Amino acid sequence: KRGEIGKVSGIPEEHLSRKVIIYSPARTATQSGSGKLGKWKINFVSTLKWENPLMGWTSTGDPYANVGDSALAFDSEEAAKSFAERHGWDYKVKKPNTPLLKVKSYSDNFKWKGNPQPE
Amino acid sequence: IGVPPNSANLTEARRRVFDFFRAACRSIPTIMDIYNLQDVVAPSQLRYAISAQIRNNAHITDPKVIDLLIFKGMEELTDIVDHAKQRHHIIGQYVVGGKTDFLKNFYTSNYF
Amino acid sequence: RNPVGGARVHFSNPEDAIEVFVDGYAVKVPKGFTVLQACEVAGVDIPRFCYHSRLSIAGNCRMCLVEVEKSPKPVASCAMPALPGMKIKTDTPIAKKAREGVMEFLLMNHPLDCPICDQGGECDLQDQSMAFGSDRGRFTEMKRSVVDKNLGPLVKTVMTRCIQCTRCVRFASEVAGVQDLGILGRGSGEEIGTYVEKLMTSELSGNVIDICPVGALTSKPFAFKARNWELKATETIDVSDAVGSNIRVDSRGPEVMRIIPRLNEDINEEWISDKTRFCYDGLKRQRLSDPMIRDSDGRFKAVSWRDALAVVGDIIHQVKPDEIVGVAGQLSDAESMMVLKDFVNRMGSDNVWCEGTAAGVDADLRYSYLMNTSISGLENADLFLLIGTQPRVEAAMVNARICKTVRASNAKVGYVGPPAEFNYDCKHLGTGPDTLKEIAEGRHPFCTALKNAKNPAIIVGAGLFNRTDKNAILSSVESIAQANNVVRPDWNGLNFLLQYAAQAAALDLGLIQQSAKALESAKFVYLMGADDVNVDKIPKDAFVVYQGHHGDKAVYRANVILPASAFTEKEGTYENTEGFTQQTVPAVPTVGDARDDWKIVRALSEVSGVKLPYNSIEGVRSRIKSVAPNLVHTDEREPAAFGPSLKPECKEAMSTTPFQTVVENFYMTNSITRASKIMAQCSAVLLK
Amino acid sequence: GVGHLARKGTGGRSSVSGIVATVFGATGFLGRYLVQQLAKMGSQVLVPFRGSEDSPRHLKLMGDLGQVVPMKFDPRDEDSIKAVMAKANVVINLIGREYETRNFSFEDANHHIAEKLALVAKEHGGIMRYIQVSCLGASVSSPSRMLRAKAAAEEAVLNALPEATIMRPATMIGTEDRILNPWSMFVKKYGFLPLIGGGTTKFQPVYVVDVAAAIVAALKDDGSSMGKTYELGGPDVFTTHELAEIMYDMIREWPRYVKLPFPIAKAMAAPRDFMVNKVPFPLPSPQIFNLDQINALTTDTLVSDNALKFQDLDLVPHKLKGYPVEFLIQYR
Amino acid sequence: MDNQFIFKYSWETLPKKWVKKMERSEHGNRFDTNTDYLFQLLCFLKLHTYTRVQVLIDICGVDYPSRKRRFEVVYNLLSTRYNSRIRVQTSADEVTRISSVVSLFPSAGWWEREVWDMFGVSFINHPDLRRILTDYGFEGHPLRKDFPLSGYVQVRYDDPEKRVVSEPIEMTQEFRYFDFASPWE
Amino acid sequence: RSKKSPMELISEVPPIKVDGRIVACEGDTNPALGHPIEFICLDLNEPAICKYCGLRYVQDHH
Ligand SMILES: NC(=O)C1=CN([C@@H]2O[C@H](COP(=O)(O)OP(=O)(O)OC[C@H]3O[C@@H](n4cnc5c(N)ncnc54)[C@H](OP(=O)(O)O)[C@@H]3O)[C@@H](O)[C@H]2O)C=CC1
Ligand SMILES: CCCCCCCCCCCC(=O)SCCNC(=O)CCNC(=O)[C@H](O)C(C)(C)COP(=O)(O)O
Ligand code: SF4
Ligand code: SF4
Ligand code: FES
Ligand SMILES: [Zn+2]
Repeated sequence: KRGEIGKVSGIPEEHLSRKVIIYSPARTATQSGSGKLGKWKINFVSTLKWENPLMGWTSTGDPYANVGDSALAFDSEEAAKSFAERHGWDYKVKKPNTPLLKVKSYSDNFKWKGNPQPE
Repeated sequence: IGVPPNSANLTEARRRVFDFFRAACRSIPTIMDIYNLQDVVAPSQLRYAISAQIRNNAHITDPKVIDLLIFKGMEELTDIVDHAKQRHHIIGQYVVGGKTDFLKNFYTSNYF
Repeated sequence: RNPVGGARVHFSNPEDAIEVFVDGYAVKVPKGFTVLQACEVAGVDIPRFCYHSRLSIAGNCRMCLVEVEKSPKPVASCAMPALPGMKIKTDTPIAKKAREGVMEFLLMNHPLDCPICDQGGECDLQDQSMAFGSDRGRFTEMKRSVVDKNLGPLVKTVMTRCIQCTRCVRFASEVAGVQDLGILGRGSGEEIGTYVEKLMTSELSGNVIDICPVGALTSKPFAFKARNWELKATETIDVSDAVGSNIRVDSRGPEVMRIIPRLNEDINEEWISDKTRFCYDGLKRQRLSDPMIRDSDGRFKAVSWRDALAVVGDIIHQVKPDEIVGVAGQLSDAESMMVLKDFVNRMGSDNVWCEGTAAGVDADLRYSYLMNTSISGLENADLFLLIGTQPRVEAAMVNARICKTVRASNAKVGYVGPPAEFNYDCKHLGTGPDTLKEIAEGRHPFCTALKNAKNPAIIVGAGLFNRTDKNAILSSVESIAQANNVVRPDWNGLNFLLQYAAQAAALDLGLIQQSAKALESAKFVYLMGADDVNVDKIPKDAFVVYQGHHGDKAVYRANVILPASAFTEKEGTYENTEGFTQQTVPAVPTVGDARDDWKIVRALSEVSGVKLPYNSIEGVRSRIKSVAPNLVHTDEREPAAFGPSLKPECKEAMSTTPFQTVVENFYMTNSITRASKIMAQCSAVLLK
Repeated sequence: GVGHLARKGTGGRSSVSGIVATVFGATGFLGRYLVQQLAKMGSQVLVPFRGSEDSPRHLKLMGDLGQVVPMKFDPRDEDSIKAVMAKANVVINLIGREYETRNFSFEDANHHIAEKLALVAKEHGGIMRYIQVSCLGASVSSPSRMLRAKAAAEEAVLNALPEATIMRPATMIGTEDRILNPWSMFVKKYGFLPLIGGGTTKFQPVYVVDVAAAIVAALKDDGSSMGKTYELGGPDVFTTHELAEIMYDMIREWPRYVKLPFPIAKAMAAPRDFMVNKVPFPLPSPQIFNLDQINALTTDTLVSDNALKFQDLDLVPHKLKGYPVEFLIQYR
Repeated sequence: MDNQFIFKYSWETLPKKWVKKMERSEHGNRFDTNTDYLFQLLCFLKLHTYTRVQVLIDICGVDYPSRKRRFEVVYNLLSTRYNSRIRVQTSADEVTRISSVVSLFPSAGWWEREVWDMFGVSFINHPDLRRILTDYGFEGHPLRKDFPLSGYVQVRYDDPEKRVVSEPIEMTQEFRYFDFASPWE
Repeated sequence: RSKKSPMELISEVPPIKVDGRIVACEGDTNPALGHPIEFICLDLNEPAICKYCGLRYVQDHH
């Protein structure tokens, strides 16, 4: 990793040694549209959150709590890999699962069972 | 004055590093007076601090990255020369400073 | 251009490939694709309401109407087959005017209850109404209404929002296999229902919540809790069974809101079971969060991590090396099992095993405990022989694909085991070991079909491994496999189906029990999340340590409790029944002072004066690489190397005791579901 | 005694430590640092105060929102103390006075209040950790009346609660201390610094931040501190002369010492002693000529060679020559 | 005078090796040029009789993390004499120094300082290139897409230290990101 | 009567008698000041509840 851009960027050294996941989010199961597909994202695995003991709000101490979901998006895997390489982040890539178009026809709903077999 | 043109080789980058280091070293007397660092730090511990920063940033081989690092260091030096930053800030950045590491981190929290 | 959603078109041959013009663009599709599929290949995404790629075609909604040159009227692209030279048009005024007509008809009797609908920010009806619909409504008369009906404790039903796409009916008839739902009535008064008052008892019944494009069918436990835009989506996998379904955990802060499926053509194929979907409730109940040690009177006091580790490390040095027993759980990941095995081995013991199939099984060759036929490869089988297994309760998705193969390829299923309920037609060959002898010798009528099947598929269950005659049964099955060809270079048929998520990784790592009478002559037992073992076998003098995340019967007998993190809170590798390695992604923070299992075991090793070379999660995976190097090559489809010929001849005698059922309560299997509130009202009204 | 802390954050301002402390007398010198270090870990602090509502105003900044809750109370009344102590797993006592008010004598302000606070914690079972802060020279034979009262409060607290740790620091140095600041004020007002003993008595100044960190570490212990009496002292054994030399070094003025033997300073501090009674109950408090302090500065006060210290809590005191005394540049 | 005339004139008069992309639309006539020809183009467009562009409206940067040349620097120009607007764009990554135009337009100084502060793009021959908007000692360039919205450090008063201090950020309520994107877009 | 929660207050309003098989609930006398129109089917024995108001409607005769 040639994280020179990470050194000349301004990110603190503690946050430059994070482990990220480069992945392409898949289509939701509750909708049939395929518009929010093809974009690649960097997941910082920001899970350290707790509950405010005054109002129950969700508190955090991680700056990269919503960056990869809100602003940082890429059009291809190579772009995200290059970004992580230049920022010195240890990354692993999750290849997306894609559907396979099989042969389906309306006539298969109405198919002959076969001659009555007294087996 | 103006920002110098981007360097073309590593020798020019090294020359700029040395020039910046010399300028920072000449800036040491001014800081000891602008901020009450007389009875605080030796006039060489700070010099060692800049040397240590240059040395732990010494694995860069890209002239553009070296020039950007020099520019950022010069900006920091100019800010410190002015009264812009607070007194403890430089004393908080520019001062030189048993069972198992894993077991202490385990006793601390789950998030290493 | 690329197909919509990165869809992969499989051309069997280059010759059988017609050419169509979706929008003036040359598109090559195989003979058999429809106009909608051809448009999907050409990057054009057609509106749809009643069409689902996993359900039979039924052109009800009339929303995918397009224009074809040699057609006087618009054609339903979902059902119209693609013809060579056909010129499709999607963005013409005809197709538009059809789409705003159909949307206007669909939004005519629909109730004005978007704000209270749980499908609010994720509805296909309103999303397509905004895009392909009109702007102003011409309808002012009175709308129709229907009463709501109870379908159980899992599916909330508001049938006024039904658009009558019959996708739920088709799913129940084809995929679920339990025909209990249908379209009742005629005309605008037609309704979806069971007619009689009955509840959805299918293990795949929760999938009707996703196939429903509107808020007519919604989750009852996840009713009004949150909206979709409030939820962070994490792509994780299942640990409830050994199938390892790809799920998507949605959370709002430090708690998990819901679990929905995720596409994986090779494992789950867009479906998950009811135990997967509603197991998120137990992740927030009865969670161990603090280290605890019993007092003199017999009560657990909360103690710091340092003192609990000190106590266990002090007691571990007072027992003989062979007196130490370490038992892994069914939810354990591979790294924690490797750490536990190393720890116990360095202490001088060799008794490390898993909750379930750990009775002495030989994991020496890796084809004897894996689905040597891939799950997706079961679709090419012509005859399934289920020897002592009930996939409906053990591996619900394997049962789903078996039902798919039976209803599509007219395959035959022969079942040898205890009486049970099947969602497909099965012939009850027998109920015990004697049936296997009958099959092996021949003259049995099912043997004719077995030997006259091109691709037979024998599926042995993990429950056949706790028996005393295990070697004899595994030899009879192998004899059947050899005599009636099922294992060939072009097709492998012999399959073994595991029930626990950790069994495959445990067998790969060598976590196999050595002595049968090891938990009776023990003095220090480290239950690493293993609460599915009968603690009454443990002697009363043993020092039992329970390291897990949920409280169960093992807690009432443990001396030290070490809190742990759940599968939604850690990075772990799990292996499927088919040998496919996947990784979980953390979604929510760990609760209380709980740590990852491998961290707790390594810290215990350090306190017990045993050095472990590795100190990080990457160090563990390097150690695993020297034991099971296929557990670090995640997302790789590595087939088995050798076959059943290597096994030494074992002339034992098959017992006479009939096979048993391993899963009695399908909704009460692991500790997370055992602590859930949904799984109680599901095991109380849905199980008969 | 584990169960008084449960970390629920990153150890920052918005983090959550499972500590809910009631710090009596937190409006003084040490309280301003103890409450700040308690709030930094995410611990809720209840600050009971008396009199004006502006006294605890500066403590609200330390917590995030509701972490610091000032509550009025009256030491004479007992139900107020119980009300301000209900929601508390930890109680810290900092109540003490070095001069004498006609409303509260040396015994009342140092011993009886501590007794009442210990008793109320006794009936209100549930305080896991109780800390009472005496002074290093506390002994029954001490000529100073304040130190004897603090010692008696020590036995009272230990008897009423054997689990109560007694942190026993020495003379504190800080931005708002009552030893260095009065000296500089006198120097800027009269030109010379009087020495009530000729700059001979030896004592062990300690940084107030070090004492606050010691109390914090005693709270966040492994259980060893329970029922112990630490003696918090500085690294260097200074004297009244060498400390004044450092003060002149910081204040940048030419030294000028007026040596004064013990009898003359004792007789010069005497007038306030027998004039505590008058038409007004309040009377100008002593600054450098407290009779009690003069008596306390007759016997050398050093940390016991056979008693618990800073290094028994894994703490290193600051050297009171640089940062600890940097506040003296305001008179420069 | 107009987008139809300016485009055709600049097509002919301008040297071809300068501009490599010329969009002519109603949203704005743009010129995309290499960073080593920006000063030449802007000096030509400031002195030519028929393209008297004498006003530099502003200089902005746009962050595209998916591109190799990450940052896009846009020069919005105005011609008072002919009542027309021209936009000139270049592209630069994080370690390239583009030429400064303060020599031609004196108002370019503060906008170039703001671009350097917000994106980290350095300008050659700029009289003084220091941060203009962010706090003194600010680390990082906020207007980048990878910079967190709330930043990395937070400011509070430290009573023992008797000064305003900077501490790592810790939100009492984190920013809730709502994903309203539709799959039918 | 602050002791009564809104659930208990809406559980005390008697159901509205409707002659037909379906009723339209708007939530207020003035339609623009209520909730979106809700058509409720009165083809059961239990009173039918408006999902916005909480008001219950029951069939009058049959
Ligand atoms: N050099 C030092 O400062 C040393 C201090 N100590 C001990 O440390 C403890 C605190 O240190 P410090 O902060 O300097 O003490 P301070 O005198 O500076 O603060 C005194 C606190 O006690 C409260 N208090 C005093 N008398 C009464 C009373 N009669 N009833 C109720 N509350 C009262 C005050 O409240 P109000 O302000 O409203 O009266 C104030 O909050 C004291 O007990 C002191 O003896 C030990 C050794 C040396
Ligand atoms: C109070 C003062 C304020 C400002 C203080 C300074 C703050 C910023 C500190 C500087 C930050 C930087 O990284 S700017 C300097 C960074 N640039 C480099 O390190 C160039 C790569 N190093 C090399 O080429 C060699 O190792 C070399 C070290 C040159 C010598 O070795 P040789 O010649 O044998 O080859
Ligand atoms: S199903 Fe869709 S359109 Fe109908 S009310 Fe619910 S969100 Fe609105
Ligand atoms: S209930 Fe849902 S899936 Fe079933 S027919 Fe109605 S809209 Fe379609
Ligand atoms: S999707 Fe084709 S008619 Fe409904
Ligand atoms: Zn209503």
